[PDB]
Amino acid sequence: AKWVYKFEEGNASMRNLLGGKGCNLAEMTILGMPIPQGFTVTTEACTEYYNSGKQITQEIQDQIFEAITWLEELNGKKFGDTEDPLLVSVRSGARASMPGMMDTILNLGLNDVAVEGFAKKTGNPRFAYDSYRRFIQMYSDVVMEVPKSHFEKIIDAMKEEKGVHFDTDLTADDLKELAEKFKAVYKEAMNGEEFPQEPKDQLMGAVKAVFRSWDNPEAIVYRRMNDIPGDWGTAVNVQTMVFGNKGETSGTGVAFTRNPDTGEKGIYGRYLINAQGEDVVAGVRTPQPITQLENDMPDCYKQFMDLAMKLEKHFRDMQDMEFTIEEGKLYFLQTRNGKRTAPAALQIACDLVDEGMITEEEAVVRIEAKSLDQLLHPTFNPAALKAGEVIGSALPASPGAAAGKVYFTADEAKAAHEKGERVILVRLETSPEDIEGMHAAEGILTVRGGMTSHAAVVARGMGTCCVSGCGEIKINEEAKTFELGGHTFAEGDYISLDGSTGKIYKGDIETQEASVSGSFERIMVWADKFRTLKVRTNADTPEDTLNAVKLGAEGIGLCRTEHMFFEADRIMKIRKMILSDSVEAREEALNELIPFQKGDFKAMYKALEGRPMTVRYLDPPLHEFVPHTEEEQAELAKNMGLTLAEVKAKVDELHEFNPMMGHRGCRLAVTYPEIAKMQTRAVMEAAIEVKEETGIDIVPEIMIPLVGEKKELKFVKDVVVEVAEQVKKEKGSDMQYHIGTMIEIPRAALTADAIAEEAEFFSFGTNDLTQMTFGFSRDDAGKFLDSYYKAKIYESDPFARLDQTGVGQLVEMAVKKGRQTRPGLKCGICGEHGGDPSSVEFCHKVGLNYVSCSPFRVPIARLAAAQAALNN
Amino acid sequence: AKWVYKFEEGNASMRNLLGGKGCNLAEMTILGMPIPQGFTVTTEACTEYYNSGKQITQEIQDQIFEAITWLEELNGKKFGDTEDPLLVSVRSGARASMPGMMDTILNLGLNDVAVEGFAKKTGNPRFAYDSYRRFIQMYSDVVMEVPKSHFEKIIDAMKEEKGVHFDTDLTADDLKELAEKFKAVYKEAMNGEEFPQEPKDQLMGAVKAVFRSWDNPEAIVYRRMNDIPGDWGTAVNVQTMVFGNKGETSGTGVAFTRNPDTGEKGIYGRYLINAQGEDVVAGVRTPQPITQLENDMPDCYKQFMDLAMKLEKHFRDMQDMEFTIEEGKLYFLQTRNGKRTAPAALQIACDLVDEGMITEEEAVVRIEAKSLDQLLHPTFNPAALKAGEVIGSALPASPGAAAGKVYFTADEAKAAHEKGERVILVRLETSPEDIEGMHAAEGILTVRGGMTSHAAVVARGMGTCCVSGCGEIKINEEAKTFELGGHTFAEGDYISLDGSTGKIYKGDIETQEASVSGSFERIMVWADKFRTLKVRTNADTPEDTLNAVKLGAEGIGLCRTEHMFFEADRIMKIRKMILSDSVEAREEALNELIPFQKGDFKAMYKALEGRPMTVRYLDPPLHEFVPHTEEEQAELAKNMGLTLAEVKAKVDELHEFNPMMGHRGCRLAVTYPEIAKMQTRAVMEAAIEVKEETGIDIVPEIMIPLVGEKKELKFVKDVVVEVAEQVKKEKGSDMQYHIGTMIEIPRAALTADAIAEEAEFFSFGTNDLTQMTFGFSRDDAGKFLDSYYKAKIYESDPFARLDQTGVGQLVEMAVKKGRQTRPGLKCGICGEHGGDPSSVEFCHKVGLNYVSCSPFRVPIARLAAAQAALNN
Repeated sequence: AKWVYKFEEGNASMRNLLGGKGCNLAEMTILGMPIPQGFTVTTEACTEYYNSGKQITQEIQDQIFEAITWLEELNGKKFGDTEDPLLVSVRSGARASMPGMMDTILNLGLNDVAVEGFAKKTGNPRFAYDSYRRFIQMYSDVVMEVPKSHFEKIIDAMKEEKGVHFDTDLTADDLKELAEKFKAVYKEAMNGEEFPQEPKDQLMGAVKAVFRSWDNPEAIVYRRMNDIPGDWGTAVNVQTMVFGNKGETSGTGVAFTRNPDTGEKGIYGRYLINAQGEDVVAGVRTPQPITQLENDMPDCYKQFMDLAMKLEKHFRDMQDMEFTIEEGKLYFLQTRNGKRTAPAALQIACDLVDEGMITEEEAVVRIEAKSLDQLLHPTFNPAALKAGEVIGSALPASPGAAAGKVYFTADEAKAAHEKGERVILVRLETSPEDIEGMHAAEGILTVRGGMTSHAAVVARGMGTCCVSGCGEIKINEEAKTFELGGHTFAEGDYISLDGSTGKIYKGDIETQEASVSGSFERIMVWADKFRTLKVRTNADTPEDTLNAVKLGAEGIGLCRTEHMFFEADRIMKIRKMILSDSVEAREEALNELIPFQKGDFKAMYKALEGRPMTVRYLDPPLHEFVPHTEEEQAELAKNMGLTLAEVKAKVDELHEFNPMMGHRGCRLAVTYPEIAKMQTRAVMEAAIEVKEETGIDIVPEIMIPLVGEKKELKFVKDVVVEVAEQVKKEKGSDMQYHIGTMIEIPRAALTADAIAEEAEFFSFGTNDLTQMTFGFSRDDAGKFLDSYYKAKIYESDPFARLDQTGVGQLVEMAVKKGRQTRPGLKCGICGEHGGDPSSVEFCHKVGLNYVSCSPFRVPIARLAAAQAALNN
Repeated sequence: AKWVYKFEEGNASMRNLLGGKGCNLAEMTILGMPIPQGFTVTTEACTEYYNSGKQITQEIQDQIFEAITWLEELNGKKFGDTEDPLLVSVRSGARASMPGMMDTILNLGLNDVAVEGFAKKTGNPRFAYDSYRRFIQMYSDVVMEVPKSHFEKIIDAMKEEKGVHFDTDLTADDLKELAEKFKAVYKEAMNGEEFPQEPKDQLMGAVKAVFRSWDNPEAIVYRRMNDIPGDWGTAVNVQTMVFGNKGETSGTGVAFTRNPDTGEKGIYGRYLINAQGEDVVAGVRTPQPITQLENDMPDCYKQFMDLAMKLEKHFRDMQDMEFTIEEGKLYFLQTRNGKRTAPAALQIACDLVDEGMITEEEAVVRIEAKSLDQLLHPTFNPAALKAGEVIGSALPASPGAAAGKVYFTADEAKAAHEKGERVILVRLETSPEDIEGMHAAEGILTVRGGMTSHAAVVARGMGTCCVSGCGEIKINEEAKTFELGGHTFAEGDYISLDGSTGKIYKGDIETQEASVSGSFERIMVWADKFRTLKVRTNADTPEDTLNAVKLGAEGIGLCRTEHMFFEADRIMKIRKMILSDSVEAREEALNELIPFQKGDFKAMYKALEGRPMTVRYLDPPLHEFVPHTEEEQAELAKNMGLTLAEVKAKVDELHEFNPMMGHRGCRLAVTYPEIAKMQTRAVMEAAIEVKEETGIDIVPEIMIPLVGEKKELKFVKDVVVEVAEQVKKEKGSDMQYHIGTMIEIPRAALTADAIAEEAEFFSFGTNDLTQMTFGFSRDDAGKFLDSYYKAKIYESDPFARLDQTGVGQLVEMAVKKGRQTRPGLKCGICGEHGGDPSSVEFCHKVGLNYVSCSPFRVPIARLAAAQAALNN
């Protein structure tokens, strides 16, 4: 039949026959790109070899030799002649790019006479014999099976013998010698057969090898069995070699169709005369800007320019191209969508849309959503970062570049910042009492605490850098000094944090500011046009809200209420409630917080101006609101007229073997309804009042945490409804409200249909859901997850990336089941995964109404959502 | 149409029309039982009333009056005549027995003249006017709506006025008075209408009321909407009244067809002449044995005897009957399957099979499986238990009656038991070091620890009583004394425990011994014939095994391995391993346990004699194997040449926020494979050797705890297989083995299909599964579960009874999915639920291969299984 196709005789649709490489080479040849000319041995020729019992059909060989003759005629010179020798590259390629890799052999055709003609033409004998000796080795390794060892020993001998120190320091005369030693090895392995001197023996050997290598053990067997059986094989691509060091009319270069750092249209790049690509990357000789090529060789410049524009137009996006000029003849070695940055991605996309080269849809889909984080947090010279001294590392709690003078107390950091200094707050951990200092800091570094720690969460809300859980640190509070890595640091000593990698740097050089871009804003709008998912945010204060809404947030998916009991002015009321011994004494202590909490609630609604807000009732156990220090325990006993013991008895009574699965959330409302009632009163009055005050309508959303059973929710629901309806009566209002639940307990997802019968909405708390589905606590998972990631047990952080295969099932289910009893059931996600692109896309596909993420990730979600809608 | 049926004109198949009561009355009338004669107003008559706008059709009324005339003719006396007045009972009954109850009115037909004839006939005027005044009240309450209050005030007045103290102390002359006061109240509520003096007005009133009461709010609306709509209603049953206090030829009695305490065939019971049932129960007059009735009234005795046997034969089981003789005329008021005990249940069932009255299948199904626990643990006079002084209560860890002298140390209890004393071990908690004392104790009482505590588990294995988690106790170790409830108790002071209720009793009177019964053994065999589920047991030592197998266990579903590291002679090796800082130093420390553990394993296989055993690898975190006391921490530092600090740094390093979801189980093998290898070595050599030693074949089963992901298991599986196959080589054996996993992590159940690809069997660890599905820790659940049970949130302990609706789903799923990849996949259950009848039945239905429970529950499972097979 026909087992050999020239690149001009194929296209992308003959992928099956020519392999993925072969067809792509053909494609680019049709595009008028002067690729080094060649042909392809078909994947059917790989099938015929195996059906001939490891003996290539004379037919095939002949058609290979025929195509070889064709190449020679084009190139004007034979295969290994003495004047201008033809050399080729053999590359293997299947229908698919796949796990378990393919082979590449360069300089095929070299021999004892071709090596000389090559040295004459290049004017560099050292370069000629260097290539020969490499070819000899690579051929012997791939074609036959002579180990590198035999060759590596001899190179180590000669280098060591001549007192030289590296793979390079060899003279032309030494490579000549080494090449003969190498040939001797092949002969000393092939029962006295000389190194494939025959250019044709070389070719075939390489063609045989390629087909042969498809039948080897592991990678191979897996790919055939699982993927798709039938008649798969592998193609062999044979291509002419190029050179840009043959003289003053010869060169090599690399250029971009557009500027990869800024995104400005127009050729950008470099090149060198009489050199190979290596020499360009090496910069020993100052590479000359691409545009100067018009001065040296206008003819080639012109051709170059045209084809570049043709490439850009065909691929429809900024191309990164490698080129080589051989004795006034232009060749193109490689082309690919060039690399760039977030600001650049946007800018180019926009341009591309305005130039009419791409659609808006396409612009949106092609931008890497995770990159957008770059636009929001400052960055100092990437050279200065690599030039920076790493003294440790930890968890990247909140992204950003932070740099400033270190201080060890919230007040000293604030006071220092107020004097005009860049401040870095270093503590064991933070608390709500240190909030004022946190805000004034450029960053925050903690000794203990994970992603969910007090420092990590508050810092994401404030859009402030945060590196947490750095155990290597050793703070000396009294001295105001801390040890890490190479030395101790005192108050005022500058440091640098990388909130994106978790890296901590010794020194003082501030980053820049957070840049904006219309292109950003333009993309957002396009994103909006396409997305279906509304995006809400997780916010606990007005500031955070405002920033979130500034970045497109449509409301609050999760409003935590813990702080409203934690703060200095509140904690006394909760504490008192905790240590009381009467339902009446509890209710009284709790009423004393209403004003303070209602006042918090007002402010939120003020800031949301009609946007919805999901409020999560009290989620953690009472254990956390009681003092853990004999000092505070004493202070409190003093304040309520109790003994230090009696308080201590209460504290230990509250002690729980596994606080993650104790008396908390819904289970706490069940025992002490008084808590819920109070939170309901505060919320409901807060809304009603702001409604009257502005006429802005409000629909409060009340969310019950840690629900696992229908009747459970119903107990609590009843309480809240009775109270809400009371507050309505008292202020004569008709305000609508909704009660829903968190789905963070596997059971709740399994019986979602029953749960829905009461719950008006479902919020997936995928944090606590993941914990329980996998059966581990985030805070204790560090001490093996690392070992798991190494061992490839897990390829992704399940707390950072939603686990679709396992956790996903429950979510999907929960939704499907919820809508069976309540068709118009709204479902969102409020975990950290809500700002994870792949997670969002899942959420889209399974049918959620919205996602919720930290304020400064809203943009990534917004985009992510739009992509998911377009991908499905 | 026809709206009134006499009892002789119905049967069980006309349930729809006559209601459940009406049809059952008819049935028993066909059985030749001289029931007080009557009729039934149909449920269609309830429909016609509602379709007539609350006005009874003359048709219906007439057919009621017609049936009334019929009753009168039978009874020979009119409705409220002056000589021998006819009185009736009105009872309402629907097609179904249901939630939300029906009404009963007695003595219908009483009035100002009938009350006199009644007092004359009975010879007891106080009894006559007492009934009148009650009727007057009950009628006014039910028929009209006069509250009890109006009547209760007047009774309280007269009682208080006459200086009497109770509802009884009234004279005939005072009841006469009170009846007139009562009539005045009705007249003073019914706009001057006299108390329904007319016997017919009374009847109708009661008939109207019944139909009326079907339309009331809650219970009613729920039952109609959900259950089954169409044309439901309620029937009215009207029945003649009886009396056994009319004279010396009149009486009342209660008898059993067989002895309810021992199960011996033959009439058993009591009776009284000239009395009502009350008087029998009262025992003021010494009731005369039933068999003496033949002396008083032979004619009635004879009739009685026949009908009793007829009843027994019809219902096909020991009947408990109430009877009344009125002036030489025998009537039967009630019959039901009499009550009995476990030993009695068996004995009667067996008898019933031998007498040919029931099939074997039927015998099996009718025995209450949970009762069987009575046969295994001794019990002292139930009077003495109620006569016993309760000083506290706690959790019923291990059932039994324990009574003995208290001791506070394992050694003192043993030493005391060795001298011949009944011992009761009271500690804060137990440990493996106290095992010798535990065995020697009649019971065990602990201050802390739940059902899964060290005392609860070891005591179930040993079949020893155990009441755990009694926080009220205050042990004084040095003094050897402890406070609870009313007083402090010293060493030697006797106490009593109830391992079935958790009750603790002050005193010294031992129970009896554990009785056996062929009937037991006979039932087991019948059970075997029917069950499909094999039953295995959870056992950690040979003794336990032996007892389990003695009670029918077919092998070990779960063999815990924790103790093999915990014990005094082992703990040093684990400790050393823990504090090591080298893979090599870990491996060496672990090898030192092989002999001790292999030696444990040998003994098990010795005891199992070919029966299979599932071995669970190390499940708890390393934190538990390290010393928690500065003393021991110091001792260990001394033993390994470390500082007290350095040990303390290691201990705190291992500290975990939530130990239930930390670095343990599979996750521990992942990091420290060395542990698994060692456990595999020990197991594999242990099996091989015993195999050679006896020729008894063995198939070791190796079970990995806390698996959540396919590749996770595979990592560990590889390790174990490499090692097992080594040990095989080393001893030149061809012994088969299987590796499976525990399914206690929700995820594992969700991806069971993937997990199965490696796991050769699945064991449901429904303990840890429930914890995680519900999202709570058993140990912390006490402080609200109580509140949940009260509030009817949960009607069952999910740790004691499998939660089919929620947890069940995962199990079911796990099985279905596992068998998709591995059809011949064996699945068992090893949690506490394995000995819970309803759980077993689930396990049966979803397809498990076997169940596993604590040795002394094997019998309940065996039975339970047989029932499930017959029920499905």
